[PDB]
Amino acid sequence: MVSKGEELFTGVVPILVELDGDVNGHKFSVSGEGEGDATYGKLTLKFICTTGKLPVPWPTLLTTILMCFARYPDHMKQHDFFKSAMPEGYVQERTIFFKDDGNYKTRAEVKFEGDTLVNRIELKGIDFKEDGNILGHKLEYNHDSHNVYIMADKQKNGIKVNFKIRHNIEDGSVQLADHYQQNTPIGDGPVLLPDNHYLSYQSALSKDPNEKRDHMVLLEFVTAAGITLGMDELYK
Repeated sequence: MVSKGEELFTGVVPILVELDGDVNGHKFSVSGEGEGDATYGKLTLKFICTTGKLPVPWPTLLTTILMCFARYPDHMKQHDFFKSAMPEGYVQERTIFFKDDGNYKTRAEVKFEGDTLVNRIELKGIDFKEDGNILGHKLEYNHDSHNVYIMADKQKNGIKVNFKIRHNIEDGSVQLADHYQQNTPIGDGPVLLPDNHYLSYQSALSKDPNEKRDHMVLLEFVTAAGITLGMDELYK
């Protein structure tokens, strides 16, 4: 018996992910599994495209396929909406706009199913260019660090999250992916509505040398941080 959602995260927690996607009419499914440890801010995951070849590059789906595993420092624990919503979970919705290309729209439920944290997702991608960086597979197999900005959404009893991912293209250029995100509790009980803050993300993408299916091995590190007010030198 636990009083607060955060109590469910003192140790290692198994994770399952299941994603059904449809990008420019190309349908696919991805199944993932691994574990997360919020005391360390770590998630380790392996994803398989169970339907065959993935029609888009793995890094484009990375953000879509569990912010509840963030390490929030002691002095910020009152701002952890994600764990507070557990075990009932939250809905996580995004639109992702790839600059000069198509967009993904996603809806996910992240909740406990028995002892396991499960992220179930639907994704629809439309308006992609056949010879663009996404359908043309021109992205590098990496995903650089990014700080994602979170503000409370009082009326929805949830949060809004905006950030812009800079995907690396093989020719040295960047493909921008503007993310607009919202999270709302599934349950009706009180959740923590956070002051504005960041989650700092890192991602490391690899391959399993014994795996012949289309797949991605993913390690994430995520830690919460506060904000500093930037000042132009003029004002210092």
